[PDB]
Parts: sequence; C-alpha cells; structure tokens
Amino acid sequence: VVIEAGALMLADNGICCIDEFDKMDISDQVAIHEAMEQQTISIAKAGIHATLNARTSILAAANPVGGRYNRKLSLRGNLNMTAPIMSRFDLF
Amino acid sequence: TQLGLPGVKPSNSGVTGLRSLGVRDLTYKISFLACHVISIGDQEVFLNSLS
Amino acid sequence: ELGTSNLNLDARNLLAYKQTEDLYHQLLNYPQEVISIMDQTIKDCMVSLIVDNNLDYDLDEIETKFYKVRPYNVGSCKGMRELNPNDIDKLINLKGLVLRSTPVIPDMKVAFFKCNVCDHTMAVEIDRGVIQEPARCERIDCNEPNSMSLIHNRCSFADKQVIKLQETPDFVPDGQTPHSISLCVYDELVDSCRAGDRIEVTGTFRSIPIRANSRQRVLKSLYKTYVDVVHVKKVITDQDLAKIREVAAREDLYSLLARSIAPSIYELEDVKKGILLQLFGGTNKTFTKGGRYRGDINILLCGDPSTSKSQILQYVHKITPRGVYTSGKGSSAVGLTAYITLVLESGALVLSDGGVCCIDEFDKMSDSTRSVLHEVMEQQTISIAKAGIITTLNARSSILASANPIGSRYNPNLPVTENIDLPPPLLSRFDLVYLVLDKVDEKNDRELAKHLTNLYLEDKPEHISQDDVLPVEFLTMYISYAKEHIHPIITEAAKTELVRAYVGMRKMTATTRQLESMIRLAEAHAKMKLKNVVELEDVQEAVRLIRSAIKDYATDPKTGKIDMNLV
Amino acid sequence: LPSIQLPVDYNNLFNEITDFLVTFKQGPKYMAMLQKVANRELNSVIIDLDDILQYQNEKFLQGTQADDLVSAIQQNANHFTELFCRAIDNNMPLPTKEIDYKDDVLDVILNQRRLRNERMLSELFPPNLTRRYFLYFKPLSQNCAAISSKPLSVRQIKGDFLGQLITVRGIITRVSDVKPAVEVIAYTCDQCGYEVFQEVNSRTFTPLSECTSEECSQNQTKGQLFMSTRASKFSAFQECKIQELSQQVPVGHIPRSLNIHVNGTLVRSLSPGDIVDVTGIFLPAPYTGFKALKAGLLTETYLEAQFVRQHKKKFASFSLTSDVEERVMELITSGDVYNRLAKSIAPEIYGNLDVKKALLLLLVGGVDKRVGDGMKIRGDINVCLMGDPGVAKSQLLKAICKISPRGVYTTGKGSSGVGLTAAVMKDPVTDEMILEGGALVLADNGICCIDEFDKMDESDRTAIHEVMEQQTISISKAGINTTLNARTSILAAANPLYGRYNPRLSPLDNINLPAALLSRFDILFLMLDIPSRDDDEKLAEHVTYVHMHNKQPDLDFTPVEPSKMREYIAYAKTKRPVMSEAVNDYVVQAYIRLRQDSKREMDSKFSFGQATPRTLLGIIRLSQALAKLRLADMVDIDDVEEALRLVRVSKESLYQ
Amino acid sequence: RVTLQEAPGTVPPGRLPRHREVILLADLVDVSKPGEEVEVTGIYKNNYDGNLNAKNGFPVFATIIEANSIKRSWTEEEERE
Amino acid sequence: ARHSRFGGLLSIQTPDKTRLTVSGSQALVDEKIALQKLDDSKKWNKRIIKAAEGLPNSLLNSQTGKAIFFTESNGKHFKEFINNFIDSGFNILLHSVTNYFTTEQDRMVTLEQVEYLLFFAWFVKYQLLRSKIDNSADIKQVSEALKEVTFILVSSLLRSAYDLKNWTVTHAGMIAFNELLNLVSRTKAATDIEFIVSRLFSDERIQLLSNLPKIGSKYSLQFMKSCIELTHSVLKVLEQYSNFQKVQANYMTEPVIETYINFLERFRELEDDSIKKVFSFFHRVFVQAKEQALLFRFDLIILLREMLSPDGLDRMSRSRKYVSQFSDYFLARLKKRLKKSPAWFVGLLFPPLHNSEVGFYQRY
DNA sequence: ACACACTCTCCAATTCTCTAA
DNA sequence: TTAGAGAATTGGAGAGTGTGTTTTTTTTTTTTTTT
Ligand SMILES: Nc1ncnc2c1ncn2[C@@H]1O[C@H](COP(=O)(O)OP(=O)(O)NP(=O)(O)O)[C@@H](O)[C@H]1O
Ligand SMILES: Nc1ncnc2c1ncn2[C@@H]1O[C@H](COP(=O)(O)OP(=O)(O)NP(=O)(O)O)[C@@H](O)[C@H]1O
Ligand SMILES: [Mg+2]
Ligand SMILES: [Mg+2]
Ligand SMILES: [Zn+2]
Ligand SMILES: [Zn+2]
Repeated sequence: VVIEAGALMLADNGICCIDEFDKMDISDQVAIHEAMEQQTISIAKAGIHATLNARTSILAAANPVGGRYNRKLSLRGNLNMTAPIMSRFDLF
Repeated sequence: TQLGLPGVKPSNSGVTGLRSLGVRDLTYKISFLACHVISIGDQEVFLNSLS
Repeated sequence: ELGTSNLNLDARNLLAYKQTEDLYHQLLNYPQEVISIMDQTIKDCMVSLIVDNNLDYDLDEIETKFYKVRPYNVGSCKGMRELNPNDIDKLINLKGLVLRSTPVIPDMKVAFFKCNVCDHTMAVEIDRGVIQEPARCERIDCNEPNSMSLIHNRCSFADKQVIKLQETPDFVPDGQTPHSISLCVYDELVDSCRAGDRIEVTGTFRSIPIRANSRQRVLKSLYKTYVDVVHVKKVITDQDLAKIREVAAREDLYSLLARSIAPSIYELEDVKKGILLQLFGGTNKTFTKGGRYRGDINILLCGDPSTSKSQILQYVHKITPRGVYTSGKGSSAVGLTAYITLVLESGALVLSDGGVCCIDEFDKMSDSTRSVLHEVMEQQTISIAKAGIITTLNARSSILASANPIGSRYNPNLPVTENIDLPPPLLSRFDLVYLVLDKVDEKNDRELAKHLTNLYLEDKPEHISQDDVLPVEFLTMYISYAKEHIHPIITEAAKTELVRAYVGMRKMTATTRQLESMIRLAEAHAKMKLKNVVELEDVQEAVRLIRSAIKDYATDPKTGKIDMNLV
Repeated sequence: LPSIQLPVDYNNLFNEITDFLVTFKQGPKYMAMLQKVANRELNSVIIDLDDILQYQNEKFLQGTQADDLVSAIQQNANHFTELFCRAIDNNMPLPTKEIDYKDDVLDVILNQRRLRNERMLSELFPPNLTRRYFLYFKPLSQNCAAISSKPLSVRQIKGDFLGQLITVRGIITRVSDVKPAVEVIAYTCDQCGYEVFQEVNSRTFTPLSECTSEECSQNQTKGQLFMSTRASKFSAFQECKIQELSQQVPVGHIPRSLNIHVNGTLVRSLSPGDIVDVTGIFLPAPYTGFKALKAGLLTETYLEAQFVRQHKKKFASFSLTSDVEERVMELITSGDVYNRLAKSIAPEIYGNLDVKKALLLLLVGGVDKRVGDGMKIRGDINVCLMGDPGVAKSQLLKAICKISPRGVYTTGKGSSGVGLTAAVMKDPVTDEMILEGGALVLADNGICCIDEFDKMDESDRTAIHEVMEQQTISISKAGINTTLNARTSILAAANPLYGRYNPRLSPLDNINLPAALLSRFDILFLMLDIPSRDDDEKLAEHVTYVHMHNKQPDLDFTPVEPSKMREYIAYAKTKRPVMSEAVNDYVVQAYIRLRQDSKREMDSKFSFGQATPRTLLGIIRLSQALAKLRLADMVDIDDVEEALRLVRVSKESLYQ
Repeated sequence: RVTLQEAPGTVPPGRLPRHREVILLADLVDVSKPGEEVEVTGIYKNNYDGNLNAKNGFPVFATIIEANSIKRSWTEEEERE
Repeated sequence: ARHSRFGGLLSIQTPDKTRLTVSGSQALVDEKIALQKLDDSKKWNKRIIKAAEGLPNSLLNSQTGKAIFFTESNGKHFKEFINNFIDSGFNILLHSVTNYFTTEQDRMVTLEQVEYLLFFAWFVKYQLLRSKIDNSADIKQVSEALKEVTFILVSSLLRSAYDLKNWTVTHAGMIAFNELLNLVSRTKAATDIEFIVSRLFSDERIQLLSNLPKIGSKYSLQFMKSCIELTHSVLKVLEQYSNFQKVQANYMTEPVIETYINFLERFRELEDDSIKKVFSFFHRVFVQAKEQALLFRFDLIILLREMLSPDGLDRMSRSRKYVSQFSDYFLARLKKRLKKSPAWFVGLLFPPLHNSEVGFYQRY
C-alpha cells in the first residue's frame, strides 16, 4: 500500500531470482510460500480488497548452515529451510 | 491552485504582480508531453513476424 | 578560441596592482554592483580585442554571449555560527561538507504576452521578482484595457538549485552537534556537487522576509538567511611529469612509498605495503558478456590490543580522496547501505563509492549487520526491494577493517581460524588478512620506547621516524596520476607463474578466490611502477605478501597453531 | 476611557536619571563609558542598581529628599529602558578620536536627505535608527539587599510578576541558532527619488506600498515604493528554554519551563546543560490581527534576558587578574601544595591518601599532543577503583563530582550504551531523524563518573571503547552519518567477582575485565577491607566525631576551600611542561624492566596481565600532571619516580 | 454506491486491476453483496471535479456508471429422479 | 547576464546636486537605458481622438500589406481570367458604365460610387505593372480611362464627395484620381493628353488638391498614406510640365508638415517605399525651396533619434542611407542658426510666431 | 476587524462646435 | 485668421458594499515485558 507492485508481480510469466535465501526472515519466507502455493496474491486492508495473478517460477540460492556442507547429514540437516518450502522445489 | 480555479481555495519563491494573482505568488513544474511510446526491454503469428 | 564564458579571479591580484588597491575593499562591501561592473568590462574587452587586432571571429557571436567573472580566495574563512547581522550583503567564504542537493528548479527570467483580440505580442523583462504586466494593449488601433494575457510555455527560464552544507567538526562548540546552512546556486554550477563532497565556497550572505500566510502581504519580523554562491572549490605541468617519472626510476621506490603513507608509525612495514597496494588498486574489467570484475582490494587487520591498528586507519581516512571512517557499535544495516525516507537515501558504503571505507571495532557488530557486507563485497552492487522502491545501485568501495580476536588477546592454544572467529563465507571475501602480535622483546622495546619518548622533547615536534619521506601532496599526485593513466595487462609468463603458484598453494585451504586476489595484487604492484605489463616479478611479490600476512611460515601445517618462538 | 491618580511622576525620575549619569563616581563613572561609545570602541552599557542605591544614600546623607528610583525601576522595568536611552542620547559627548565616518551608509543617506531639505527650504526619522549601543540593568547585590536579588524556581513565577525585573534559577534545555530581526525598515520611491522609514515592534507587519509624502502628493506623483536592506536596521536574536532542577520537583508532578529571549551583545551566552542564575524582565506576548479577536484573554509569556550568572567557572574562562594572583601566591608561598590539595579532597573520609593523590592527578591531567604528520595522542587520564563493599568508593566518587566544573554521574544498571554515548531519535511529529548526544558528550572537556561498573551489561560496555582512547564518537545510522567530539576522562568503581575479594584466585580472576578494556585505564586501584583492632578504633573515633560536630576532627591540618582549590587547579591547567633527554633515558629504561617482569610472571599468582605500549604513555601523562601542579615548565626526574611509586602502590593491598 | 473491480481471470499478465464506481437507485439497492462477481448495464457519465483538476494540473473530468440493470429450484422430474 | 534577484541599486545625481533612484543591473552601465527606464515608470498617458462605416471590407479600411494565397493552378487560372478580361472586355465595359453614370449621377448611392472608383483603380494599375514587366503587354488595352467623359466623372465624384464631407467616397476618389495621373505620366513618356492635363490643372483643382493633405492629420493611417502618394505624383507631373513656383509655395505650410510627421512616426508598420516618399518631400522643403524654418520643431528631433537608433530601422535597409544623409545636413544648418541667434533655444519647443514685425526676421 | 475584490456614483477635465472681430 | 463662449463626452476619485480568516500501513531506532 502507498497499491504498488512487488517483485513477484513484475516476474509474472517470468523467472524470479532470490540470492542468499537462507538470510530471509521466517515472517517473509512464509509470504513467498503462500504465493508459490497458489500462484496468486491477495490484499485486504483499509477498506481496499484485491486479488492478483503471480504465474512466476522461482530460482533460489542458499548457504549450508555453518558455511560448509556436511556429508554425514541429509540436505534437510544442512539447510536452514522449513520442510513445506523444501517440498516445493522441483530440483535441488 | 493559485489561479482562479472554480471551487478550490489557494494553497523556492515564485513570481508575482500578474492580474489574476492579485498579491499571490506563482511557481512551476517540468514535465514531458510525449506523442508516442516504443518498448526496448501461436507459432503461425510468430513465423509471420520473423524475417 | 576555446569558446568559453567564465573567468576565475583570485582577489589578491587586486592588491598587487596599485590602481586597484581600493577596489579590493569596495568589492567586499558592494558585491552586487561591483561584480556587474566587472562583467560588462570583460565583455567589452573581448570585443575590443577582435576589432582592434582585426581578427576573423564573428562579432555577432561575441555580442550574443554572456561573460561572467567569478572571484575567489577573498580572505580568511568565517565560522558558520559567527555570521552576524552586520555581515548582510557582504562577501563571505565558508568551508564544509555537502549533505544533499534538491533537483533543478525552473526560474523565470522573461515573460511573454499576447493580445486576446488582435494577436499583438510583447516580451517583458523580470526584475525584483515582479512581472510588469501592461495596463492596455499597446497596438495603436487596439488600445483596449485588460486585453493582454500571459503564455507560460513561450516564456524564458533559467536553472536554480539548493545545496545543503554542514559545519565541519573542527569548529563545533564543546558538548554540541554540528549545524548547517543552505546555498542557492545558478546556471553553470548547478549539478556540480554530490552527497559527501567536501568544498569551500564564496558568495554574498543574504537575508529576506517570509509571509505569515499565502493570502496577504503580512510579513514576519524574523528574516530568513542564506548564501548566494558565485564560486565553488574542492579542498598537469611538464615539471610534475618530470618529477613523477624521475621518482619512479628510484631503486628504493617500493619501500619509500610504503614508509611515507604514515610517517610517524614505527615499523609494521608489511601492513603499510599492503595498504599502499589497496590505494593503487587493480584494473577494472568489463566484457561484452560474462560480466565485470572488481579492481578493488579488501583488507582485514586482526590482532592484539595496543598494536596501533586504529592509528593506521586515521592515516588512510585522511589520504584517500573519498571515504568514510566508522565504528562497529555505531552502524546499522540501513545506515551502512541505504535508507527509505517516498524517497531513497544513501548510507556509508554508497557515499564511499570509488574510495575506501574504514570500519573499526569490526568484531562488535552483530551477525545481522555483518551479513549485509556479503553482496556488496562480492558484486560491488546493492540490491533493494521494499514497499514502493525496487532497484540496484553501484558500490565500487574498498573495505579496510580492524578487529581483536576472541578472548580479546591472541590465544596460542587455539588454531588461527578459531581465534579470528569470522564465519567462512565472510572471511573468504578479504584479499589480505593480517595477524599482528604484541610479542615481548628487549631489542624491539628499547627502539619503540626511544621513538615514542622523542616526541615529547619539543612543544610542536619537527621530529619524524625517517630521513627521507615524500610530502603528502606529491604522494597524492603520484597515486592519482598512476590510477588515471596506467592500465597493466597479463603477460604469458605471468599466466604460467600464476597457474603454478595456485596449484602449489592448492595441492596439500586455498579457494578459487586466492587466484583472483593474486591477479589483482599483481596488477596493483604493476601500476605502482608505471608499467603497462604484469611480469614474473609482480606475481612473485603478490604471492610473497599473501604468505607473509597470515604468518604462514610459522604455522603448523597440520594442527593450524602458530609457534610463538618463530615470530 | 477612565483615568486614575498614581504616586509616580516620570519628570522627577527623568531629572534624577540625568543627574545620576553625569555625577556618580566610585571623572564620573558612566561618562567614561559614553566616551568609549562615542569613539565607536564599545557596544553596550550595563547599569548597576548598586550605584543607584549608593547614590540615593549619599544624596540622603547630604540632607535632601530623593525618590526611590531603585524600587521604581524594579516595579515597572520596561519603561525605564527608554528613559535611560533618551538621557544617554541627550548627554552623549563628542568623539575624542577620528572615526572614518564615510564607512556609514546611514550617515551618507541622512546627510543627503538633510541637504535635500536645505535646498527645498531655499521628526525627520525615528531615533532608534542611529542608536549604536545596547543597554541592560544588573540586579541588586543580595549582600547590600529586594526580590530581584533572591532567586526563584520556575514554579514560583506566578502571574503577579508580569512587568517586573526578576531572577530565575534552573537548567537550560535547548538553544536556537542566531537569526536577524528588523527594528527599522527603509524604502525608496522610484519617481520622486525620496526615502521613507517604518518601525517594527510586533511579531508581524504590513510593508508600505504608496509614497504618502506631501511633496510627492502635491506633484500628483503616485510613485512606487521598494524595500532596501542596505539602509535597514537589524539586531541579533536568539531564543532558549529553561527548566527547573530535578531535585526541586514536588512528588508526583511534571517539571515546568520558561521561554527566554536574548538580543544584542548578550547573544550566544547560554548553552544546553548549564546550571545558571538568569535575570531579566518577565512580560506577556500579545496576539495580532484576526487571531486576537478570537484568542480570548489567556496570554502567552516569556523572559527578556538582561544578565547571566554561572554557578561554576569553566576552566576555559580563566584569566590571571591580580585578584586571583594574590590568592595563588598564598598557596605558592605556603608550600607543599601536593599534600595539602590531596588531603583537602573530601575531608570527612579518613585515610585513603594515595587514592586521593591519584584522583587529584585525574583532575589535572596530561598534555595533548599532535604530530606534524597528523597523528594525535590522548591527554586525558582514566582511573578505576576496584574493592570490597563498604570502603567509601561511591562516597569518594560522588565527592569528586562536586569539584569539577563540568561533570556527570551515572550508574551501571541505569544506563544504556546508546544513551551513554549518543542516540538517533525519530523525535519530531514530522518523522524527521535527529542526533542527540549522550552522557559522554555532555561531559565533553570534563570528568564522567560511572558507579557500579561491574553491573553494566558486557555488550553495552563496548560502546565506551572508542571514547576512552580516541576521544570521539562515530555514528552511521538511518539518515545520519557524522562524528562528534568527546574529550572526556572516565572515573569508574566496581566490586570484584563474587563481591568481597577472594584470595583463592589470582587478581585477574577477581578483576574479571577483558584485556582491551583493562588496558584503557591509566591506573586501577585495588582496595581491600581487612580487620584490625588498632585501625578500626581510629576510624571509628574519627567517624563518631564527624557525626557529633558536622566537622572533620582537626589539630594540625586546615583544608583549602573548594573555591581556592578550583582557582589553583584552573591556573595549573595552562602550563604544558616539556620533557628532557635526562628524563627520557630514565623512563625508557624503566619500561623495559616492566615488560621483562611481566613476561617472567604471566603464570604466577602475582600476575595482572601484560604491560602494553599504553603503559609507557601512562607514565608520561602522570609525570606531566605532577609537573603541572608545581607550576613548572619542565618535567623533572623527581616527577617520574613519584609517578612510578603511585603506580606501584596500587597492588600492595594483595599483601595484607 | 458500489465499487466494481476487474475479475482476476480477465486481467492481463503483469498488470494491476482497474476500478470503477457504480450508483444504485430506488429499486436496485442491496441487490448485491461484497465479493460477488456481477454484470452491469447502464449509462457511462462524467462530471467536473475541482480536486482532480487541482492535483493533475490539466482540465480533467471524472467518470461514473449509472446502473440501469444488474445481473449475476427444481421440477417434479428432478424429485422423481 | 545574472538573475532577476541579484540586482543592486543605482543613484543618479543631476546638476544642482539632486538625486534619483533606479534599479536593475544594466542601468549601472547604460545611461541611455537608465534615462529611458526612468520616464517609463510614470503612469499617465493623454487620452486620444479618432472615419468610415457601412460597407464591406476592402482597401479603404484595412491594412493591405497582407496577401491571400493561391494554388499554382489557381494562380495561373486567375491570371488567365483577368488577363483575357483586360485584353477583351475592359474598354467596352468602362465606356458603357461611365456613359450611364453621367446621366444618373444625382441618383447615386454610396456603394455604387465606391465600386466604380475601385474597379477603375485596380485594372489601370495592374496593366501598368504588366507592361512595365514585359513587351508583349501594351498600354492601349486600358486606354478608355483617359477620354474626356470619364475624367470629368472621376473629378465630379471627388468634388461632390469632398464638399458634403463624406470621407469614404472622398477616400476612394482619391485612389482613383491617383491612378489617372500615374497613367498620364506614362503616356507623356511616349497630343490630346496635354489638353487633358491643362484641364486637369485649372486653378480650381489646384485649390482642391492642395487642400487635401491638411485635413488628413486627424484620420486613419490609410487616409494619410493616400494623401502622400497622390501629392508625390501631383508635384512630379508639374515638374515635367517644364506656374511651378506659385504651385509649390501653395503646398508649404505648417498643417501639411504636421501630417507628414504624424504619419512618419508610425514607421514600424509602413513599407520601405513610403519612407522614400516622405524624405523626398523633406528634401524638397529643406534644400530646394530653402524654407528651413518649418522643420525646427522638437517632435521631429525626437523622431530622428528613435528611427535612427540601433532600435528601429535596420542597419542595412536602404532607409538608413537616406535618413543619415538627411540628419547630417539638418544638424549642420541647425548649428549655424543657433549660434547666429540664441533665441531659437526657446523657439524649438513651440510653433512659429505669426506677428508681422518680428515674424519676418524669425522665419529667416 | 482587518485587508481585499468589486460596484456604484458624481463631478470636472477635456475636445468639439458656432459666432463675431 | 484668431479667439472666446457654450455643449457634449469621458475618467477616475473616492465612496460604498460585501466578503473570508482562527483551529492502515510501511520502514527504523530504542525501551520494556513476555516466553
Ligand atoms: N608501532 C607503533 N608506532 C606508533 N605508535 C604506536 C606503536 N605501537 C603502539 N603505539 C601507540 O599505542 C597506542 C595504540 O592505540 P591504537 O591505535 O588504538 O592501537 P589498536 O591496535 O587500535 N589497539 P586497540 O584499539 O586496543 O585494539 C597509540 O597511542 C599509538 O601511538
Ligand atoms: N575511611 C572512611 N571514612 C569515613 N567513612 C567511611 C570510611 N570507610 C567507609 N566509610 C563509610 O562507609 C559507608 C559506605 O560507603 P560507600 O561509598 O557507600 O561504600 P561503597 O565503597 O560504595 N560500598 P559498595 O557500594 O557496597 O561497593 C559510608 O557511610 C562511609 O561513611
Ligand atoms: Mg585502537
Ligand atoms: Mg558504592
Ligand atoms: Zn490588441
Ligand atoms: Zn514619492
């Protein structure tokens, strides 16, 4: 609200690049998760309601916890990412 | 706003002494009045588009 | 013959010539009239030259142009808080630092009128801000009242801009915060100056009333004040080139330059050398595709307290043309990069673009704040995506950092990486990492004690650590010229040595960044000798300095601890 | 509409004023000042009411009646600024020296205007336009004394005082920067070439726009008026605010404040954080125009400043008048000033003499140094007290807080590292960001006292690191990127780990400070509470006497009072004594021994960490402070050995 | 008065939705509820507005739709089935 | 050069030490501009006086320095139409319409008068121009205008219009009578035509044609221009008659000169050619006739500054040749007069003085 | 009540016309 | 041909009247209670 478009709206029918994903706050990772689940964005505040389309493909980069990967452990053990978000990448 | 717009009251220094202003003060903004726009960022339609 | 319109004039020449000794005083006391007189003198003289010497140049062209004098070096500078109401409309001189500049404002200069009934037109001159509108249409047969009207987009305008200048810390009262003053600037000088610039100016100190409300002529008793600048200054010859080329031929050049960046600091030669190469920098590279590659060097100083790290940061902060000094507990993530305020605003790393950013007490700032530096150091860009603003900005900024180890004194029972304690993704981004240690030794201590106590044998010392050092001005000239004119390239021999050296450090930990930083250091070494090619000697110096900085020879190759006896 | 009688006639008082200005003497006093005004040497006249009281008494003792002008100008002070000015203008003498009159625009303008009138013939302008001076009243001495001599707190200033001359005591909260204010405005008429003036008193005015001059009118010349700065008259203006002392606020209330106005040569006298006795005239501020018609009868109010008295003389304000010279000669001739001055700090505390001597050297401090290449070295001294509970640490610390002219007291638990240093507050309603300095900035060029240093959080204590050694603050936050000056010396107090000192562990275990911070104190004093039937008896006899008499027990020793002590210290902080080669060799050789001994014993129970290069400069600073106190221009080896002894004694408490 | 917005399926990719406002009179009030998808027939109409002119600085008129009509059980056979 | 709020202030001191004030940065250096700017502030202007109505727009009441615009096909088709009209129809049309109107003059209405006089004028002028250009054309085609009946009729229209003070017909009749004279000088530059001249310049008509510029001073800018061009032609014919001294002295007096200056000062609007005509007349008054005393009057001296300044007439127009060559001689003779008799300093403001005993020495 | 915008009204300054010396 | 007596047209001086005015985020630094 200012309504003005964010990054995922500009990347509709396009590729959206997230660098150092692991540094993003949980409070914002969940927003990306909700958008990625539906390819849809919703606004409802201050008497204004809107729904928008977000047919965007995501390309992400991340750091293993502690800076170096551990061959003793699963990718889930190595990566600071919640299981529902991890479940929605086609390739790692 | 500083001119005689019907139904609206008046609102780095400007210019003054003009008839319509009375004792008021007038300033200006710069903008561009364009005349056309060009962007620079079905297979049959696509093939007809190509050379 | 160059087709240009403005003439500089330092006011001291008016005192040298006997006929103008009193004109100097009249200039300071009556600037608006005297400067106008000077302008109309210069233009007439220019005409007289072509008509007397009967030259081919177009008289109409010279008659069309405006010519302006710009006086400077008028006298002593004046403290911003000490301007008093007896200084109004006199010439002033100020020193300070630039905070921000507003966008260019159109200022009207000529008005254009057209008759509504008979289409007669008149151009009118603006003076004292008031439009002198005609009472009646001036065409003889159309002598009618209220008949003329203004046409906005056929008027003529001029550029105005407002600059915000801040008081330099040298003048602030005890226990107080610096003030600021606003400068009005016109035409030629409009877009000259950026945020973070440091300047000296010259202009009339003016004052004006302000209205109580926009409806009526009622004025307030307090008057606004500002400065109306006529000149701005920042705070070549074949002889300079001869001196530079002659100095570059000396055998002891590398040691001479290094010991001369910080003359009063005792030894620490390798630290000084690394800092010198940071000042020169590598070469900037851009491809048609495959991107651009940074020329800048990042350095970290780590070690025991009292070792004079912060004293070295002072010298670098004053030598560099552009740069910032700051502290770990003084910096936020926003303040270090950029700030939303709807408008965007610059932080330290953006103000420091093309310069050196000095960060002290680096070990006190949090992991949250330090995580901001990853992207800026690797890419030299800042990406932002917040409500109403999304963009990317350039940051060609060199970092010089200072820290103390975990436990606050270097512990020889832990490996080096555990004493330094920065996480690997951030420690991997520095080109040079220095360990400096407070090792006891009677030989060292007697020399250090004699050096520091010698400074107290005089009231304002003439004493200095070494017989032969270069003055700061000339050293600045050398570094600046070498940055502009010299651009070294890789030789095949240098390529072979770099591949060999990287495989040597790698086969045993050296990352791929050790290779690129070696290339960059070798390029910096080549510029410092005014060579156009990187050679085997330069590559070997780059390798040697990397091995020396992190005390590698004294390091246990398997356990990672340092034998203090070998230091 | 109606009218009344009153007991005062201003004609009589005007006659008294004109007699007083030409007759009084301690030639007459005020005629010398008016000669200096006429010579353009002097810009302001300060009237003393003690003179008027003396004049009244002398005229009475000569057997004649006289009006009580002193109460008359206290009761209705505003009107008498005009009467005195008219008297001064009437009686002003002619210049004694050449002036270069042609430098004045007003002289040229008025001369030409007079010549125009002279030609035409073949008040002119308001007198305020040519008053080259300012005038202020100074209140009655309380020791001669009347209300103007007796300070009021900001609550006691009721509505009864409007119009009177009063004195106010409090702390300044904020100060504005200087800007000009009009008094007389000047205009030019284009067609008839004639000039007119307008005088401004209210907060707002309407400028003139028609040439109403009779000659211009009779030539039917409806010319246009234009304003001019070059012949207008301005005066410097500044606005401040004063607030009551926090220790005088009654329970459950919020502190009150007053607006102060300042004009003329009195400008930029006040500063934020000052404790001060301001005196001035208390007045209302009327509304203007349409606002007045619907503002009601409630009036805004403010104080016109006339004179300012500070409670403590800052060390920068010192100059050696012979009045001060005579007093420092008492101490100089008496001799052994080091011991007497140290013994005079907090006489109600028994013993602790070496601690007091160290704190005296803290009050004096070393010499600032700045090398030819731009390096600079700290002159301030930092001190720390480490000891058991109940040994007068907080008491002694708070006693030194009285002597220093600038200083602040703070405790570890009540303090934020931000508020201790400097804060970036989003303070205004306009969403603007503004920087506001903390305690270490308010203590600039003074002492900062930090009690309960061991309770302060480990993260917040790191904020002090930059200020301690570099004497500056650096901030880079939202919208703000600047460096501030903080030339302050720190004094701190703490208990060891576990409270009472534990002999089972080493000194470094008990101290529990990191190496980088422990090095930044020039002296750390260790003081332990060990029982002894003999010493406990003497201490108890001393303290019981003090509770009985409110006086320290004395047989031989008379302490110097704090005022004379401040004069001596202030005089001593001007000397800048230099070192010499003979001294340099001695300290150079001492330093080697300290580091060798440290290296030998890093393992030992008697360890205190390792001697860094900052321990050499500590010796130089203590030595130079000792050289200052003996008013020398040269450091002596006698100073160096004392500076080494004073460092050695700090550790002897470990040996019972 | 009712605010009407483009249905999300109709909006082109990478563009924000547009809005208009509709006036409902005597028989048509409370014919529809927030969040419904609705179809409207009416006159398209405009008027002067001082604030629009003041903010934009051009003689720009405001527009509105005046609705004329608005749009969005079983038989025995179903019961027997 | 510098902006509108930079400006200082200027003071100017007169003789007798009195001072004035003016603003702006150019006033500091240019006294001519300061003097002009000083008077320009003053409010008043004297209010002013003002001839034709009832008929459609034409040459009589519009400024004709403004064409109308033709396609190429239209240009050639129009040229063909009126060229064939002239070669075919003009004499036969004029002969009929004129020998009508002699029998019907008393019954006329204003429009028919103004039609006849502006059909005559157009076609005669156009033919003269066409044969000036080329030899294929000839003057015989328009030769019906000269025969005696039409000459009488144009004369009679001008006469009757002047007496009843009908100024629009008088204006058109002035235009027609101009062309007849122009055509006569053409034909004399090649028998009956001299007879026609002698009858055209009977004394009665010289009284009328002398009278006509005097009243022009009040009226619109075209009327005065018609008077000038007619006067130029009228004198030039009588110059090539060889009487002349009687006739020229008839023209020279104050109220004619008044008209000439009143017309000349609106030169920003006029042609290059008309100013050639005015200075021809001043050369006649000043040098030849040696009646110098008429032009020593102040509003002429103002005029020559305006027009001659870098303000007005272009630095390279042919006008400046004539003007500067005139003013040089003017000021030489003025210098001589003023030093011989200093009373003319107070003379230069006012009209000349018509007393018998002093006036003769005054004028000479 | 205090600056402004706008309307109304009366009076004399001005130019035009007629008459006689 | 001058001039002076009478009539008509226009300007703006100035007097009068009515009028308007006070007065849900989103981003970023800092203190505080809550798990
Ligand atoms: N080699 C040296 N040359 C000159 N001065 C020195 C040297 N070694 C120590 N010093 C002095 O010792 C002090 C060092 O202060 P500083 O610059 O803050 O060191 P530092 O490495 O930053 N120590 P710290 O801030 O505790 O981590 C200064 O007074 C220096 O002048
Ligand atoms: N030498 C002494 N002379 C006089 N009074 C003393 C002395 N030693 C201790 N006292 C008394 O001890 C009391 C407590 O002093 P105080 O300064 O509060 O102790 P402290 O060192 O700050 N202890 P703490 O805050 O618990 O670490 C005061 O009332 C002093 O009068
Ligand atoms: Mg340091
Ligand atoms: Mg205590
Ligand atoms: Zn017009
Ligand atoms: Zn005037």
